[PDB]
Amino acid sequence: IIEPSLRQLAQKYNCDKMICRKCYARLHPRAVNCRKKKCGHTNNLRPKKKVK
Amino acid sequence: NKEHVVEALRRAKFKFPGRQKIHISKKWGFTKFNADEFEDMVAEKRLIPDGCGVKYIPNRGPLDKWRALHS
Amino acid sequence: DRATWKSNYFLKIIQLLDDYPKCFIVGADNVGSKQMQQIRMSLRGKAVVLMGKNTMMRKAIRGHLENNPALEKLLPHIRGNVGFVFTKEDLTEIRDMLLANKVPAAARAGAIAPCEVTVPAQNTGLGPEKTSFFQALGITTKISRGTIEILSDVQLIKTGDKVGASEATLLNMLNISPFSFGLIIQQVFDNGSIYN
Amino acid sequence: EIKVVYLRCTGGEVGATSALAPKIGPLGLSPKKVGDDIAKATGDWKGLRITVKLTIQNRQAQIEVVPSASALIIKALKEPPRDRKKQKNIKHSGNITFDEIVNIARQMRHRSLARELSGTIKEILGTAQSVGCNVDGRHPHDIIDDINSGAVE
Amino acid sequence: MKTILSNQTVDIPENVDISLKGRTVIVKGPRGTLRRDFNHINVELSLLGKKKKRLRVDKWWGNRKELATVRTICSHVQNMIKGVTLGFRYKMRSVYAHFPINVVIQENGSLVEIRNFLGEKYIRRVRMRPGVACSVSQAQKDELVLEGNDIELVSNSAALIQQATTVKNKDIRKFLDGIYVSEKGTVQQA
RNA sequence: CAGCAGGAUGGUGGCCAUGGAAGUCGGAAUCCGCUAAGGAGUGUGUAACAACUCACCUGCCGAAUCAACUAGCCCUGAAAA
Ligand SMILES: [Mg+2]
Ligand SMILES: [Zn+2]
Repeated sequence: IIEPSLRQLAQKYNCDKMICRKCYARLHPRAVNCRKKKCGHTNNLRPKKKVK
Repeated sequence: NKEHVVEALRRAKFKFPGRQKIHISKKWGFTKFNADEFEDMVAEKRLIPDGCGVKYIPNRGPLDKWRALHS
Repeated sequence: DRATWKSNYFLKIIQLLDDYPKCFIVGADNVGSKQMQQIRMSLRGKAVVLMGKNTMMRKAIRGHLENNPALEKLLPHIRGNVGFVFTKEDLTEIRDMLLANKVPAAARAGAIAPCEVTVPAQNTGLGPEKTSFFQALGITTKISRGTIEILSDVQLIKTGDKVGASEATLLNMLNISPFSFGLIIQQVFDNGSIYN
Repeated sequence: EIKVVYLRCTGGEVGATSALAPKIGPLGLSPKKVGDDIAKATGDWKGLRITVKLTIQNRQAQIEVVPSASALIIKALKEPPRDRKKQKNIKHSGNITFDEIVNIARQMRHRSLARELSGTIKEILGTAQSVGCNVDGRHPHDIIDDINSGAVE
Repeated sequence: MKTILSNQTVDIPENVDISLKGRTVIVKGPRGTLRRDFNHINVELSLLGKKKKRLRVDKWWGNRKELATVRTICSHVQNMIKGVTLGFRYKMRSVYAHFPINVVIQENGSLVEIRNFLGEKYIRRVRMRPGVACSVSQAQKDELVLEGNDIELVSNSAALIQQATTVKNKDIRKFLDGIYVSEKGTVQQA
């Protein structure tokens, strides 16, 4: 039902991110500070929860 | 182990109010003596180790302690 | 770390100024990890290894510019990494005999081809597959009773022509390799002399 | 037809599921008789998967034993092996005899992939630390324990 | 602090002759001309040499906030030369699991209808930017190739059909659909 | 100091070990021996390896990194009829 390469292509734009602990935004995976202002460029970051 | 006491006290700073500072002394242990001076004086037998502390010997007391230190 | 063998060359510098007056000045391309290998039995006592870094490629050689002092011209010579694998005995047959133990490659997209590539007259040893790799590039391959055989001796890369990427599957399906990989000896330097 | 084949036989341990069908099987000779006589030709290892070489000839396949030095380390270290139970914290240890440094040499000279009896004092320590034993400290302590204070040729 | 001088230069190959009147540059060559005006940045563009073989840009008396403007014009100029000599070709695939994605081009390369996305009968009348000529690929099952010269008109219109087709109210770790972008490339090759 | 870069295991396929694992699985351990290069692997892969890259090291150019003072202003912190 699906090719695991095009699927590797669609994990990149949706499921490899880094999330702030304060404003729940979605950052590019190699990032250290949030690009927003309503959290103050906070350095609390997590990975996005992988599928169960 | 010096780079884990700044980290322990950086956390202890979140229970007290106000503002306080972390300072590394220039002494040796829980004494009132300096850093380098301590081993040349113990070596010339002016100070005596007593567990957590140390006693100071002057040149003032009577002589029989001196003889009980050298002999 | 980055402090530990940094100070031990400028003690072990001179151990080879005064000993070994003869080098084969080899030019460093594709010194591999799988293809410098099946060689041992020509080179037993004619050779050495020791350090070398570009960071003192200057400093300790100018510190050495003083014993036999006509000693400058190597630096416009090595345009890259060129290792001076020493030798001791022969004048001409170690310039020669490093030719007889090398083992070639899998047909790879990624090397350079300076000379002619030949493709043999041989079957592939397989069944009904896709002939578009032979019939779009210009090679006569036809289905031959299950097997696929190279019909005519079609050459791919002639003398001094670059390697195309999608033209490796014919020799890879034959498991037969164009030329012998390994390491190339480049220059000569003997006792105040140079060649080209 | 001469085909020296690599097999990983389980030595003196008669195996349950061996690795003989995708390697020797499609030739025509049966590897079921040989897997037992090879463990018989091993005998007193019984623990160790010393790899046994087999050379397929036109008549049959022969048996050859390939000696080591790190399995002569397991010869110098004679511990009880374990059964099928296969429980962790297994890594053996002990004391290697200084004349077993001599005698592991006198069987790692047929291979001869090293230097002589005084050039034997690394082989029984620096892989012996990954198999599990030390002669009074690892190779770093047996630096000053072995540097030029010996009496062994 | 105040840094006194910072500059950067660009070499130009000789299939292209460039000039500038004031601050807006024009670059013409094999595929057409492009003009881009830099009148909000306040730098000095100098064009040294007979035959005009390279360019140089300066900025006197600038802080950290405007030493950034030395390189990010050299980039929009190397992109100005590439979009005239070579020209851009964005290739983008089309992931679908169960329903068929239908893709149809209206207006000879200047409009895209999209049908049958997640079973939605709602067609998406996506318009391009003037400058970009789309196409269905060849020698591939599902693929679009967008072609053009200006990269700014190419990539934004490429991301439009990437954001036109999204997923409402559900997972996007499981519902992975859409026309995604695969490879950024040029028309012809050096 | 970033990367348009040439590649990482002939003893062994560790010991006892997983049915099959060779580093790609579990365990006291963790080394020095042509070793500019040991890691019984940071890791993918494979029923196992095979095939790969990398911690550490080897090619091309004209000046940087780790914490810590909240040290000054600026912002988030900061909800009314
Ligand atoms: Mg719902
Ligand atoms: Zn945030």
